[PDB]
Amino acid sequence: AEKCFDHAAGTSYVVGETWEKPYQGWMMVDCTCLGEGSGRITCTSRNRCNDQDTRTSYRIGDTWSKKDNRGNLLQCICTGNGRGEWKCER
Amino acid sequence: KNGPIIQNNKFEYKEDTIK
Repeated sequence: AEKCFDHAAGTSYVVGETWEKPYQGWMMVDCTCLGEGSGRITCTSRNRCNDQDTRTSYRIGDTWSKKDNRGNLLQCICTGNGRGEWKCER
Repeated sequence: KNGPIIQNNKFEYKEDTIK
């Protein structure tokens, strides 16, 4: 019934609806519309992998590489686990 | 040898979208 607005995307959502949006340029979060008379939203990274090292957002199942602190290649995969978690092997 | 590296970046925020 009540709506939340994304003025940057020109979109709107009803209470209880969830959508993805960028955050701080390169991150991604999942937002839910609460409403509460102010178009209030709650947004979370808990289902995403926002890796500061690579300044890239990954979805569950996405893979990427990066280095450790001694020149070794790490293979990373986004697992989520309700904790914005990922796992790398060195 | 090397075990798995576990990393996390978990956060939440709220914001109003009507003034």
